[PDB]
Amino acid sequence: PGVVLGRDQWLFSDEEFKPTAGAEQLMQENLALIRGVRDTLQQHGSQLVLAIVPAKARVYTEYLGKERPASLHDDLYNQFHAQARQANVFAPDLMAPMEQAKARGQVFLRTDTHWTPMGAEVAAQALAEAVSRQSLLNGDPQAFITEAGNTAPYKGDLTNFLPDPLFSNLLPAPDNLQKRTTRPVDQIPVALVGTSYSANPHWNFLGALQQALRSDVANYAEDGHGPLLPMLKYLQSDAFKNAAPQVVVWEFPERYLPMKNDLSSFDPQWIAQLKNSR
Repeated sequence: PGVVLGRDQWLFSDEEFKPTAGAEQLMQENLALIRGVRDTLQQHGSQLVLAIVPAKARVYTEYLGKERPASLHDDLYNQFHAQARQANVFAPDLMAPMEQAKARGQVFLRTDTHWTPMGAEVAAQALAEAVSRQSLLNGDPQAFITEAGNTAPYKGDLTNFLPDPLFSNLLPAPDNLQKRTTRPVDQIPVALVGTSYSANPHWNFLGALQQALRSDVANYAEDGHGPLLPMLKYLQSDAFKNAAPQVVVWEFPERYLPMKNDLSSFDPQWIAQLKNSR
């Protein structure tokens, strides 16, 4: 796990660049698992809304440096969407609105892998439009208010992969980060599953979803295990088994599709069920 230098003191995850051995079969395998998850949710009466997060390197190509991503990454976002469609998985396009939103300010942090709070809010709004368009939610709307607090420097997660403290003067300038918190005006109908994009309060993706959906949302995202393991954990949970939500939003950044997931802790019989759900 490493970092790639861009222009103007931008940093990227090399996971958005590196080739992966056996990437084709890994993508196949992950898609079969995603499809099995979709079918499992549907069988419990939950609608899956897959949220494919585009790579920072795809959204900010203008800050690419000398190194460019390998060919695997050229059309990964598009192929993920195409395969999700083949699998009858509902996956609203997040790339077009995030790209539109670059004119307003940064939709990703310069020195960090993650979307900015504004970037996450754009994604939440796109997802909420799609949810409304498909009538996936019923129930009385609940109103939420998001308040913007102070802005302060933020050291990005990628800076720690840089080479050594004798060279601290070479580190890129910290990002700036605006605090944003969401509160209600005053069984949960929506569950959120995903990665640090969803688990980390700094990006306020949960709050942005609550506000955009006009619905309470429960967070089952986790930091540091990729997008699949927290979803499998959720499916095995008492929360899901005893109170399946109307909608599950599954945040799944594109770079994880051709990456291996450690399934060693799961029953192979259950893994088999997921892959063979059709």
